Amino acid sequence: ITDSLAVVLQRRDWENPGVTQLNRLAAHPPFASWRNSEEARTDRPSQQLRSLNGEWRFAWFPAPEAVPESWLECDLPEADTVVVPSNWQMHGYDAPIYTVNPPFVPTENPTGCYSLTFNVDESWLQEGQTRIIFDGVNSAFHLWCNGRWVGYGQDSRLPSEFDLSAFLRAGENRLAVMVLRWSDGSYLEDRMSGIFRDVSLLHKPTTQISDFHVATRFNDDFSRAVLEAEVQMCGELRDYLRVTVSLWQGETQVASGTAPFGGEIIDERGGYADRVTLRLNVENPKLWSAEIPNLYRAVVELHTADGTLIEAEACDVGFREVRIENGLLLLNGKPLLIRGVNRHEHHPLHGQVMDEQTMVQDILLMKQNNFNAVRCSHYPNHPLWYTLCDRYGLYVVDEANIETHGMVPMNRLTDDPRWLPAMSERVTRMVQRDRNHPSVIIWSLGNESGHGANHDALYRWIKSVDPSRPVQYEGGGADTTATDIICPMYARVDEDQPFPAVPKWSIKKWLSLPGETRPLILCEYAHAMGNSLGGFAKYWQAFRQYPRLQGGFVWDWVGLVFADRTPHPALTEAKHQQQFFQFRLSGQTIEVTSEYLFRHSDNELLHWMVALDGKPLASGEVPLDVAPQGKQLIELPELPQPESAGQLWLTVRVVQPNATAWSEAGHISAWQQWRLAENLSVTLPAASHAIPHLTTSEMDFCIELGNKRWQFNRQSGFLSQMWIGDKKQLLTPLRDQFTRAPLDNDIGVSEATRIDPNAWVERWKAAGHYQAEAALLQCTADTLADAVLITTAHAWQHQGKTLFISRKTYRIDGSGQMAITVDVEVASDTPHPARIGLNCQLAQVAERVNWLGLGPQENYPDRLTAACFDRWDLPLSDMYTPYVFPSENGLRCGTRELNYGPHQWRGDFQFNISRYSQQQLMETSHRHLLHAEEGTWLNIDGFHMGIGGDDSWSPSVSAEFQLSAGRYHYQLVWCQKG
Amino acid sequence: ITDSLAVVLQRRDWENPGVTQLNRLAAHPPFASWRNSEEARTDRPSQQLRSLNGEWRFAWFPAPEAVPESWLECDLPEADTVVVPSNWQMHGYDAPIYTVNPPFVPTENPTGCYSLTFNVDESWLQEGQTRIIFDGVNSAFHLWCNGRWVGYGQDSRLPSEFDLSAFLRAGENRLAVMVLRWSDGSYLEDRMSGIFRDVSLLHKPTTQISDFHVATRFNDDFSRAVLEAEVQMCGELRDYLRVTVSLWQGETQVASGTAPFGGEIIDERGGYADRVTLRLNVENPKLWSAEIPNLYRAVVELHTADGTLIEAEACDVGFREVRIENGLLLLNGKPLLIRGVNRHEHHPLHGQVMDEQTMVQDILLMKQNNFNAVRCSHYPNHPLWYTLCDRYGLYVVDEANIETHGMVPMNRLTDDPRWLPAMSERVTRMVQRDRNHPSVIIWSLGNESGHGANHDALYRWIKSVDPSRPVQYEGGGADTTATDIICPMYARVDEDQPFPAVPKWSIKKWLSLPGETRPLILCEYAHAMGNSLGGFAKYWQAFRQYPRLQGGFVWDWVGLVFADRTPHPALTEAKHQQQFFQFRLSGQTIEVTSEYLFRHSDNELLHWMVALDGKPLASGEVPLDVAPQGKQLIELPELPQPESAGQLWLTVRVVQPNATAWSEAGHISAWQQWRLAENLSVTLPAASHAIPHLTTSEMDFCIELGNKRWQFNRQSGFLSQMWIGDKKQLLTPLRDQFTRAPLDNDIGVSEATRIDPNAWVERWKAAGHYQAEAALLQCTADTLADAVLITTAHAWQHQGKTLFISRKTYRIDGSGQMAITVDVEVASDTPHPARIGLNCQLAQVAERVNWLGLGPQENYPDRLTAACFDRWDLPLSDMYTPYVFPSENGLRCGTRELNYGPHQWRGDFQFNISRYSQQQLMETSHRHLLHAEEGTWLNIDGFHMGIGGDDSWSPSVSAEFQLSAGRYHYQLVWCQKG
Repeated sequence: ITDSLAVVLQRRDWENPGVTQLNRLAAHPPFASWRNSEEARTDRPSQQLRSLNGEWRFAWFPAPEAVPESWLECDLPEADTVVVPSNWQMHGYDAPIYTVNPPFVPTENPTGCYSLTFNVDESWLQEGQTRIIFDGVNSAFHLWCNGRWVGYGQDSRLPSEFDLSAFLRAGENRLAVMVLRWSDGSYLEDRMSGIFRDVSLLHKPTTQISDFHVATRFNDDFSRAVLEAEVQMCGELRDYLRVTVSLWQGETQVASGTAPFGGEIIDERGGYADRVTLRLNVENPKLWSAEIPNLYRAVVELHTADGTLIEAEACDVGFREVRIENGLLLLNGKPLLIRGVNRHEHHPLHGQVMDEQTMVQDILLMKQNNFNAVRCSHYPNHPLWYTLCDRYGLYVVDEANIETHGMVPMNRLTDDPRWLPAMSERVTRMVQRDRNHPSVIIWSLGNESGHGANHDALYRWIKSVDPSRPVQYEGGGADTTATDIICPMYARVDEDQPFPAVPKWSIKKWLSLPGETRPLILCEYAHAMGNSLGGFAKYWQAFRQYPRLQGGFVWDWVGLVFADRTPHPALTEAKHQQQFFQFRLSGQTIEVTSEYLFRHSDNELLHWMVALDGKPLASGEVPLDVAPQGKQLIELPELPQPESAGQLWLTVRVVQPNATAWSEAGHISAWQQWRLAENLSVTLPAASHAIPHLTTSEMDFCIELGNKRWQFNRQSGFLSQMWIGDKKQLLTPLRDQFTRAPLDNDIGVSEATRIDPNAWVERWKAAGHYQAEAALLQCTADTLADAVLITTAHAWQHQGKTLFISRKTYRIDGSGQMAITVDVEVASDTPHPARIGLNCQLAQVAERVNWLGLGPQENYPDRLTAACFDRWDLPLSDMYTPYVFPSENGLRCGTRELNYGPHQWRGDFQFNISRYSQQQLMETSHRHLLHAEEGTWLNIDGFHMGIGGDDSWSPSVSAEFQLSAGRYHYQLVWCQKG
Repeated sequence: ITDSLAVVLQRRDWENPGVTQLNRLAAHPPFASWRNSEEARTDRPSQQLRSLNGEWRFAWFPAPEAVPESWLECDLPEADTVVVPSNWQMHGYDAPIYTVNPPFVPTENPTGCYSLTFNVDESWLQEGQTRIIFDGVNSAFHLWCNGRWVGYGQDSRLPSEFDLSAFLRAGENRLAVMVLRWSDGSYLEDRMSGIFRDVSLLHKPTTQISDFHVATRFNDDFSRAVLEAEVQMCGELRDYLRVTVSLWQGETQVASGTAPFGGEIIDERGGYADRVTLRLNVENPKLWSAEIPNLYRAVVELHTADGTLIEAEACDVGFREVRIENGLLLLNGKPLLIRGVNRHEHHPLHGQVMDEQTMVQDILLMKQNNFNAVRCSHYPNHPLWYTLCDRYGLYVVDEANIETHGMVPMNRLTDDPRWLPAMSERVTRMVQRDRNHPSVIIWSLGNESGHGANHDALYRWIKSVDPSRPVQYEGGGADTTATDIICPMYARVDEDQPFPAVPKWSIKKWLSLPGETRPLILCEYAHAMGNSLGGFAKYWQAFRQYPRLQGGFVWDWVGLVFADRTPHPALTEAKHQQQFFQFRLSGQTIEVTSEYLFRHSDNELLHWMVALDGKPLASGEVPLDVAPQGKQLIELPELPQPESAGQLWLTVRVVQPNATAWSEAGHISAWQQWRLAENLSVTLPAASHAIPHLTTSEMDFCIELGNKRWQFNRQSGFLSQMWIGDKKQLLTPLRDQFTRAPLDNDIGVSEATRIDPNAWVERWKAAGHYQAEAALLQCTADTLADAVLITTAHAWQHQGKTLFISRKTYRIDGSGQMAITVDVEVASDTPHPARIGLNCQLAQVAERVNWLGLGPQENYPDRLTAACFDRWDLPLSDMYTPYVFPSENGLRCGTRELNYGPHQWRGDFQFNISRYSQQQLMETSHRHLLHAEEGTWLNIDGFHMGIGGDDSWSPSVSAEFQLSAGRYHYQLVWCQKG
């Protein structure tokens, strides 16, 4: 018959861009079909919305032409039971991976056959309309109900609704869903097939609310608002039908309106008889923002003239105005600063199935790290996400599910009018679904699809239908006519990237180009792959200095956190750079500037502390009373002035004494540190009575002082062994190190098969930095009046070229201390080294690492503003960052003192300490393959290269963070317990 | 199987707005696939383009579900042979007439089943691609080739192409076309189904030119041009493929360019490898316009690197620039004045099948009547029409086939995103087909569809794809954001029509509204239904006075001409109002201003003539040498100054001594007449010796003078009979007439079932003008010294109210002359009468009508500027205008003398003379039902109402042309041969 798979799978609707759906209902805001208005007001669950999530029968087939006809009537015997909201590649049916003919898809199209057997009660079948809703099905699908074909759907990321009234019988019914892995829609979504979102049954009355959308208008000072609500009905029009729209703040009704159906005259033929526009006046409305997410409840009742209710719908309403004025994006008349992050829908252990608790955890983490905006990365999200962003407060950019980055002209589809219908569906249905949410402030036309005329047409469509929101689009150079905002991807603060026909100007230069008036917000910046986010403070200095630089979205929230939502160290950096209080020090006065636009600092307390080399001396706490965008002066008490040598540090932090909806009591939101005053140590070490004794064989230099011994290998010139009593302290000799295990930013997109030679790791490998051999040049050993002096000279050579020369002096005096001075010259023509330091493997393993230096968390020369100077004590495992792909990690900069076991190192250095060598980190592909080595590897660097982070496919370490000086000096004193 | 009608007619693609085609090829400019470039250059017929027009088998079925399956393989036995380019309602299968559920169409859908059996030669099947082209199929159709389903098509007014390569066999093949009368596309085309355009087979090579479009760029003074030609290939790309674009003026090549494939970089992924853009420099190009349609020939050759040609295409190229600047529409830098007309595709006797000769005849007639622009009324035309407009010179507005005027919100579909794909197809495919034509200067988004967001989206699409042409759209008030031109329908010169939400301002007021900067061109004005076009001169006075009033398109070319292309009298008016030479008189000097923008008057000769009461006295001829938009002064020779009584008239006309492509030698293009000087007649009639003798019975007054007798009925008061010798001269008594047979403008849209009371005919009927009865009040008869005086008074009364009073004097002197003075008073509260005159039925029928008065053609008080004062002699049949719906017709205004048979009437009057009474014209629905009456009906009016013409659904007669004075006087002398 006509419902057999032979007839249905004959036109190949999945290989036709002109067919994106069959028998699919219109798009609309989410509906519950409440039959009592009190349940709609309180958002209570509706008896008319029945979830079909749960156990479904599933079968897998290589191609759609391999499914038996009997599947249409009876479930297959070998079918496996699954939970329908899921991806079938989470169960071992076909292999998904991360990674040609625009209309055609491969003939071997993996096919999932879902089926459900369910009861429909008689009341639903007696009257009204029953529909099935698929919140998301990846690629395309065909639907059968009790063996009769219903319809066809595409656009995985938006709901597909089908009228099931004529197909449902009494009692048991069977739904059969054939889901294809690829369709023509895959060319706009350029894996992970299946029914990955919720499946529901909705019952509406015969006459019903078919649509409704709300808008807010304000006077000049936002003290008066008009809420306009347009309501569309479908069904049989009657003269007694009424629509009431009521606005509620809590349990208190603030406005209400009622009217029959029939709108104003639109043109010569009249108006809409099935539509009604109600206008509600709200005096002194509580405005919505991310800082204070004030919400109202709008209840729309379709009833009769006498008063019996037919059906009620409801939504949350936020009174807020978004507009671009004089080149500035304003919310409620104030210039926004977007502390945004890009976020994909990725469950920690369920693929693309997003549940409520994961969303709440993510929102809490983002708000706790000073994010106020989120970008729906390249497709519309679960509808619950927008509700949660309304309720907690987060600016949302809603993005159409259009992504054609694989195209070689890259606008081949988006400049073709034959693809205009498919793109128009993906834009219009998203706008029709999500236009009522106050959190959504910007529409995005999609991601990386070039710039065609379809983009301009859809941009103009959105501007006509919804003028309340700006439209942004990155594509064709991030500044085309299809965007209201210049929205570059990974443009840099100061350095231009003049690519042909799509240059990435520096954002400062981009703002001032001839004729350019628009605000700039980066849709993607600060790529967080691996050990990254160097140079973030430069971006935020630019954001705060330039009015039309209004922020951006950091790429990949999850990423800034691990899959289990464990935070990356760079997240701390972001939290510090995006904090809402800026601090200035002048003498003994702290100026606190609030970066809040709307809220007073009513839950803020300023704690301060003064410390000398990590030892606290004075502290206090001052309540903050700062108006939005205002300033508060805090005069400090007379600060201590110690006579003891050391450096005075003043730390201030902002604490929230009370808990909020998103933070616990005592939450730290902002902080800052200053150097107050330094006293230089002029006290001399008291002269010792003993003198270290030197013994010289041809093999080694041996120095003895009490129970301590130092042995230098004369063949190699390096300190080879150390003895306390009779215990050897070293496993590997202390030797110079100029390389690091490459980071994701060092590697770039360089591949073993496809080498990119501009990458840092490629330049280091070609120069022979990893294969350079140390050759001893001079070695002298002398006894002074009160010490022993060892001097050595080493040259590192590769293929006849000297890359580095290291000259070192070792002074061992009568107190047991060993001072090491290192002077290194680097050839100007070799690539700048990743580091200049010393490396050794300590024989003993200790539980704790103590250090007077910067920060508790890993910090680097170009990512260290969020670290504070103090005395830190951590477990050894806390000194290693478990990046998925192993690399150099765990460095602590600005370190004056390091204590590990019985060993102390003093000076001015960076260090990392771990159980993994740089060699093992380089040669291990995944972090689970790492194995702890016998002792502790210590890397003490005098100098270290920046890590970059602007992007991960080109060098991004700024010149001020490269080791280009050519000559380098450092000193470190090594002592033991005594 | 899957090709059976059961499977194919199951998804009901004709009831789904989301399916407008299946397996349809892309849109492109017309292709011939020439295999030798010399044939492409000379536009010789191509052997690769084979017409399938001719004899086809046809069957008719009530519904698509009534067609037998056997039709798919064998032709039906009862099938009738027809010519395929035709409408099947021209053969009696279902009834077409002139005159609910947006997706659904009636289930009783009349279905035409066409079939063709044809030979395909082996060479086409060996290699290459063979496609079938349907230039037009009304509504929707399904296609089968040799029993296998090919595809589905909609959008009747654009070609549908299908690849037939896999379906064609050797020798005989059968095509089966199922054409439905209605589809969802009918909601955008709101009859006359069938295959009404040409059907062709096109053979292209395996690698082929798939697209090409040309653009012209100019410097500031148009002395240098760059022709940019973008060429798109489809097929297998090779490194030796080359594209050559050559430009030819006649047989002389002016430019040429060659390049391999591969365009410039468009974005990060590169450019188009299958596209090439060639730039050609043309120095001092001959510019295209309607006045001088200079054309070049562009030949595009796809060949190899060695030189063998693969395939050639060609087009005509016009170098011209269209832009809107400072609110003015400029062509080649000059402000256009659009002398336009709306033209439907309507064959005189073949329905909607348009052939070449009809197009050429229409273009010649339009150019001969001073039209320079044509509007494709509501759909794209036959592709040959645009070529003919390129070659002869006519500005063309190309309109999308979108028309939803039946919708009750009237933007219900065009504001719905679910209808955006269907509308986008109709716009994009038209632009893709017609963008290379120089005649097309404006894109139109459609007709009467309200204003939705789809209109804005498609407007922006056109502006992105083709910035070389302005986009206009009437809908939602004719001044929305979806139009570059204010393009009202039937807006008036001075009177506003403030409708709710779509006001029709006066065009003068519309121009100056706050914030309005755009030019105004009426897409429809001067409705020409029936006896119409009154007030046209007001429109053209406004056009010439106001710079931003740049003309308009007169509604319905065919209409301004009858179906057989016989011209309406108002066409003359249009020709006079749109003439390109304006004339001013000052003393004896004529100032001639040229309205041409580009051409010198090199084929123009000014003839002049001076006449006294139609008797010529002096004439001459002066060559015209006028620069574009310049002036020429012509001093007249010493004009005659007669002493004889009469009025001197100066007539000038512009003659084209040489023939053109569109006009014959001696063509008259412009003319003008002035009154020079009048001499009043002060000579007295010599006193007569005889005196008319009066005899008075109670029944009548009888007056005798020689052989002449006049008899007045004393019961009625009217002159009842006249005798010359013994022959009665009258059949109906000479009586006052205040009514006329209503015109289409008098009736409006008033209907017998649906009466519109504001219409003029309704107001006259309600007032009793047609039923008013004359009642004699006074009647006196006296004998003077040398005459007889009859005085009568009549009152016209209806339901107790006196509407008109007529007082008349009759003076019969000794020369046989009868002077009649008429004084009429009209009640101020009755509607103003259509006329005030006398009416009689003359007993004799004469061959000719002679008159000293205005014009040879029918002219009216508000349509008479094109009539000239002279002595005119016409046959009686020339005095009747055969309007399809009979009405008042044939009036000649400004008439001083009228001669008919032996009768002469002198004075200052209007008249019409015919064989049909006003009563018969009123009571006859169609002109073929009219029958000539016994004698001649003469209507001599002292005063006549204007006819209107601004529209035909509301009163449009201006107040200066209504008979509102309340009192009226006229005089007429009636004499006979003597």
